[PDB]
Amino acid sequence: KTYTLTDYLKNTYRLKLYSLRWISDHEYLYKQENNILVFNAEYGNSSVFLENSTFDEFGHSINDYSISPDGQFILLEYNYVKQWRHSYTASYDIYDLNKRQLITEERIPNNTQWVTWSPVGHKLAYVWNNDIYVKIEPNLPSYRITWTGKEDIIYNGITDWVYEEEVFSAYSALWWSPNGTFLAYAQFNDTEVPLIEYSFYSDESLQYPKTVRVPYPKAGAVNPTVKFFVVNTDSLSSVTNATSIQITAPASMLIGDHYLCDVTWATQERISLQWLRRIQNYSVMDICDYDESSGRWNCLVARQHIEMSTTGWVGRFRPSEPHFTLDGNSFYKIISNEEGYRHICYFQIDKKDCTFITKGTWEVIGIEALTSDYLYYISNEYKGMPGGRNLYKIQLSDYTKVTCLSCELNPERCQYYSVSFSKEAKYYQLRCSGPGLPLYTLHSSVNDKGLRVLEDNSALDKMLQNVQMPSKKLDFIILNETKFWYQMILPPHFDKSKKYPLLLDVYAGPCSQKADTVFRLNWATYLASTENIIVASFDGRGSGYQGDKIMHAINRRLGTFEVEDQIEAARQFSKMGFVDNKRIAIWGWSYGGYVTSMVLGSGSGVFKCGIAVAPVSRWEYYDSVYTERYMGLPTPEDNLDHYRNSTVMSRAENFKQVEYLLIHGTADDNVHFQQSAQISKALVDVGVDFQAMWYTDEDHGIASSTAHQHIYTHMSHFIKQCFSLP
Amino acid sequence: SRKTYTLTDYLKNTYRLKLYSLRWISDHEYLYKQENNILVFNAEYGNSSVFLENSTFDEFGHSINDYSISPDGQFILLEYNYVKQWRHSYTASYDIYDLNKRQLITEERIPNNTQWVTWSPVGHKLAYVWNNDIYVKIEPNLPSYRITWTGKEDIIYNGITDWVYEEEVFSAYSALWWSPNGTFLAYAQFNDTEVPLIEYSFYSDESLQYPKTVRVPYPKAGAVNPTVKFFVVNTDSLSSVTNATSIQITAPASMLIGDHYLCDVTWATQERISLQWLRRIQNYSVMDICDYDESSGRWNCLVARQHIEMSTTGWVGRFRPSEPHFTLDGNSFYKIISNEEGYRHICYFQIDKKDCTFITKGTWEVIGIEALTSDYLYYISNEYKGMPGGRNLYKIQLSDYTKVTCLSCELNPERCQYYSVSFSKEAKYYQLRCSGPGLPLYTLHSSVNDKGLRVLEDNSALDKMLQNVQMPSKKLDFIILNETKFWYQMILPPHFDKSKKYPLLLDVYAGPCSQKADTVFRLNWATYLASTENIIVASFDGRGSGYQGDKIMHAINRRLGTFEVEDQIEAARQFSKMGFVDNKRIAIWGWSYGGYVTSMVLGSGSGVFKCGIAVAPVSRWEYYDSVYTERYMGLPTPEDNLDHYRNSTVMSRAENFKQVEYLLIHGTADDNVHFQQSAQISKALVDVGVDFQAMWYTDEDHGIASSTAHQHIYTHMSHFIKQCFSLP
Ligand SMILES: N[C@@H](CC(=O)N1CCNC(=O)C1)Cc1cc(F)c(F)cc1F
Ligand SMILES: N[C@@H](CC(=O)N1CCNC(=O)C1)Cc1cc(F)c(F)cc1F
Ligand SMILES: N[C@@H](CC(=O)N1CCNC(=O)C1)Cc1cc(F)c(F)cc1F
Ligand SMILES: N[C@@H](CC(=O)N1CCNC(=O)C1)Cc1cc(F)c(F)cc1F
Repeated sequence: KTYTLTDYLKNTYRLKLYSLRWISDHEYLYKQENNILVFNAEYGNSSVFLENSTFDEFGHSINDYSISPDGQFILLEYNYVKQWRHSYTASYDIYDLNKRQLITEERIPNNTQWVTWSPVGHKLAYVWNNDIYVKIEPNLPSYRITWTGKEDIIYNGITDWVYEEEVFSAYSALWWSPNGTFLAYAQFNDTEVPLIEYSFYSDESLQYPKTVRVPYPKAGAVNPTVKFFVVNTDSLSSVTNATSIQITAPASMLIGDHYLCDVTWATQERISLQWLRRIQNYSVMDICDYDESSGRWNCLVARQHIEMSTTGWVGRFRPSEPHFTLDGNSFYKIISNEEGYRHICYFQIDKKDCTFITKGTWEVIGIEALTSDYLYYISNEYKGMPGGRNLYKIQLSDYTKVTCLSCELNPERCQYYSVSFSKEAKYYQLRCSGPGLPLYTLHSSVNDKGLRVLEDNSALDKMLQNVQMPSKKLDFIILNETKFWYQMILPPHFDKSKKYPLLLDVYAGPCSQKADTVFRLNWATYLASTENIIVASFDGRGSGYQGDKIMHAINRRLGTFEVEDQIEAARQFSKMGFVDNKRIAIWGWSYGGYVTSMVLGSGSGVFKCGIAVAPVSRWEYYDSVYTERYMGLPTPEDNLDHYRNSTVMSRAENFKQVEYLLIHGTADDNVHFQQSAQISKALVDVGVDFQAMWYTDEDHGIASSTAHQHIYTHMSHFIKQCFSLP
Repeated sequence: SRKTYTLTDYLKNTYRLKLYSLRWISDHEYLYKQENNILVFNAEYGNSSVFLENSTFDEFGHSINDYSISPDGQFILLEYNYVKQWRHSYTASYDIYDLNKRQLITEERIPNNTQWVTWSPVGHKLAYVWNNDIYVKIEPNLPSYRITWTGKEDIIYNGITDWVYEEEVFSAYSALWWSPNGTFLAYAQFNDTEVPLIEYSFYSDESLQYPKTVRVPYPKAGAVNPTVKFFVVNTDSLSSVTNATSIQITAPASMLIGDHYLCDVTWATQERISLQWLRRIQNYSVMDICDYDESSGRWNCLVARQHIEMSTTGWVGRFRPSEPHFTLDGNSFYKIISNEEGYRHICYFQIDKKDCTFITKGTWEVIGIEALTSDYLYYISNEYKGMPGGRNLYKIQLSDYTKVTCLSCELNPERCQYYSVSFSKEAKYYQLRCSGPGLPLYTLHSSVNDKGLRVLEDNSALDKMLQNVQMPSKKLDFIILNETKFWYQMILPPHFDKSKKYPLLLDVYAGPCSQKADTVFRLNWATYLASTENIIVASFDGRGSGYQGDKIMHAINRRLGTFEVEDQIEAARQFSKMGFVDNKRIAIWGWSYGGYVTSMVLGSGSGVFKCGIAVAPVSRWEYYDSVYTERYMGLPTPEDNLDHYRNSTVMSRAENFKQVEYLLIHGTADDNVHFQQSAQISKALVDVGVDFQAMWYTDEDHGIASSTAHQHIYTHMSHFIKQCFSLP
């Protein structure tokens, strides 16, 4: 017996997580049963913070809780209703922990788009109907900060579609000052933004299908406009209306279309803003500090920090995030150095010259902590493996004494790490995502001492001993003397003598990584375990975490090098003796579906069959912020001619050599069903047969319990059929 | 004949069938296109001149889609820039050409985007519809007259039918009715103001960045229907200052009490017109006969001249009340109505005498009246050999109803037992269109003596190229179920033998008053499946089929999805026990209603069919338009038939699709049976975890008639069949 498709679809062998919430510098909450505990990191003992019966007679079902920073109130989230990738709307009830009652007077309105606490205390701000309301106390009436909230037009406190999906990766457009004082927010105006219209069929009893309409700026279309505002909460008036001071953009940004990409608070009176231009290769860092005189926010032109690029676009997916020191006069920002590798640089608010404190043929992933004596960061520097992750601590007084805190803990089963720090970076938890079963340990920062193991997945590990689990080989091949990485989910009892069918699991998106040391139980696990299928992934040009030399290779050339490298990789995978070159499939989702489609039409005879789920077909169809970031603008004076060259429809004739399976969701707000609609029509006009499958009222995720089981049961047969498997 | 009829020969259309589509310009001559040239043939002796050459508009600069000669012959209407809309509707650009001058008319040209145009029955009076407003053009080069002034897109339809009256009622985009002399122009006005709108996406060429949303006034079962008013105008008394006064003919009080339709408009004489009205509950029609008052200029409809036609066992008519055929004086008319025995035969009526007297009778039905003279009435009926799938032309003397003489039964009973006819102006001659069972044959006859003059087209060229082909044979027979004779047909593969077991495909439609079993000769996908893949394509006509009486047609009345589904399973069970039919390989495929039956049959869990293909199927009858659905289902209300509306959905059988292999196909731009229906089908199958094959067609409507899409769907369905039947 092996890892079956039923196991994957039903979550038979479930990984164990350790979700903890640092409430202080030495205490973190943990989800035990349904009770809430409060662990003392120093001693490992806990004490019950809330029984699982406090909400026994509640009447609804909490989806997520939110204790106030001080610990005097707890916000309850129920009636969850999902919207886009990150956005959602739900209901909220405030619980007075001290009174041990439930707030009934002046309750948060239902259908609230976003809510969040202030960093300290119990001050509360939430967005409802596209407008910002702040409640100094849970029982006090809320103050209306904005009055221009308007559905599908004016977004105050929340991001619109493109900003949520392509920039902030969150529905929240609010930013609290370090302490409960100021509230910064953005205002998005989608008045002149075109609308995407697709049909929604709803439940069986919906006689006339509803037509969904979303402000969706496509490639080169009219983009939404952004305004930034800051308002003081400790001065709100119940008589007159609160005044919000608007922070404008530098002239280098106002000269044309632009975006807002980052908002980070330096000190209690200093706030950092980063602006991006339509043609996203020139960033600007405006540092604003409060003025007690005029009550305005002045941004010293003497404090800017220009960040441009020449080989490609600025930032991986956006300009990096600044990490200001405790005093707000020096920060750390991950940027790509001279040779093209992203490393931690050290800035001065007054000096426009940053000083890199790290360097090498690798990249710093993120900056996780900044104390007085040590800066903490994640990077793929260990053993020159980009697909690996470890935590290094660097001394601020010596840019040479760098210590790794995770490379050597358990190098056998731990090469991909994550960390969560306490409030004052006195302790930290380490997540070991792979290559072995996940591991959760607690550490004390004083001497980087290891305290205990919080979770080791020993319960799960006991089960896999009887099932035939697949092995995962991570290695590299050579393209034009450059070293590119790949991974192979090898079936159980792998024999290099027998010929195996190879399935190429591909994404190939800008700054992507499908080859890593991460342990995961997915559809590829069943394919190799039960069907004895070598499912592999490859990181060609465009893949990130390896320098701008590789990533920026596809700048303005989307659907070219990243497509060729995949073909080239499978070309060399087909000569390994254990790979039946006559049965090499490929499949991809989202961007991967676009590459898969661009591959099956390449006319190379390398691949026999393929599957493309929710693929892009024409870059003019996708949203602007993402598309234009890499392609430019669809104009004959910019890069229109490559927009027209990279369409998968213009490559239909060559689909006669391969079996194709096109799958898409009829409610895909992200990669509109229009994309696959144009693909099928192009194949029809050249007499190319293919398989297809639409999923009614499904989005880009196709995450419905029934839909998810259906699409993977459907693709599995297509693969078994193609490889001639029982 | 070592070669067989393949799918390429069908898709690429190798063996093409010829016709002889003429146009009677009078009682003596007709027009027929020869070799890009329009000719004029003399029915008496077969001589011919040339009415227009290929090198006449050769330099016109427009790919002419169609022409339109005038009754007299002084002008010819040219139709170019054709733009299809729905089934019968479209908008094209028009140009007039003066035959007596050989010059294109340019003064006050007919506007572009014109929705409908047509001359007067005699002369050269012209009336067209532009922006939903009627225009009258007395002379082809003089200014037009603004008849109606309420034209409004998707709201007010003047002179044209909306979507519902175009598909289910008149089967035409035209809402104009000239009087014989052309003096009066009768028209109807539709109002879809309160009608809901169906909204689906249109994707267009690659270059369209944002998908367009198509919105169409479409009344689903239960929703409010469009409202209709009727008007008449005197095309002579055209003021052009005060324009025109549109006299309105009000509907009968029996109809105005509630929702109702306008189902038929037939002119009796130069001053008498008959209007048939239909109620929401399609079982009570009322014909109104109105005369033009020469003193007040009004239109009164005497109650004595008003005729009631109702039905108790179902809906009245096959799809709508029959059209009346009035006499010369316009005081009596012969109309097709259902007998007291349940069969549809011709009845003789009088203007002011309600009790009609049938001139025909028997266990057969009259398909339709083709021509009416002062002494004989020519009609088509499935009487000969008692075959419901046959069509022959009959001639009955109006002074003696025993003088029943068939004109086509005996011409060639071998290759012809299904006839279509086209008479002259006064029926001096008539063309016979034998569609089957042999190769189509076109002939011309003279009614004065009823003798064959000359053969128009015997498709001898087609017969010459089928020599080197292994054609399938077609058998027409019947089985018996509960003392009733139900008919079926099979397309047997060439060299048929009972010593083998054949895969059998059940081609189905099974709609109300339908008939998939007949004698017609066809070259289609079924011919390829039988000729090449050796598949027995069979069809069955039982319970709900027309032309067999009301007791069979009105059986599924207010009960769709039970009798049609049950008989197809019963017939398939019958055919599976004949001997030469294999049990392991039996399928079923249907288009439109046939797709609804195909899905219902597979969802029945009867366990008979290995696979099944449904193309543009109906899901629930709440999704389809009102007039068609409510004609067979009543209203979807608790006090009517809502309970059956819900127990007849195909989604409620998603659980039973685990046994059968399913293939769902539907066009994205389908405005008749919306893609919404198939979307709900797949969603139901997904919610119960049953795998199936699916295929959408971008921008394709309910026809899937595109050149590239037609070949693609049948190529995909051929693979689905060949793999389900394990055929090499
Ligand atoms: N960009 C996403 C990649 C993705 O969607 N995949 C990759 C693998 N195959 C798929 O089909 C789906 C991941 C991602 C999205 C965010 F919004 C974000 F904030 C952070 C993230 F890491
Ligand atoms: N829009 C993209 C957002 C993204 O990639 N990231 C990277 C991780 N960090 C982020 O902030 C967000 C994802 C995406 C790309 C496609 F090409 C596509 F077809 C569909 C998609 F969903
Ligand atoms: N109702 C239509 C049913 C049909 O023939 N089918 C359905 C499936 N696809 C086909 O090609 C065959 C035919 C039809 C006949 C008339 F006489 C008429 F006036 C209007 C019509 F629409
Ligand atoms: N709407 C129907 C019109 C019709 O059948 N006729 C019969 C021949 N004479 C006429 O006047 C029109 C056709 C139809 C029925 C369905 F159930 C369906 F799903 C789709 C369809 F197109």
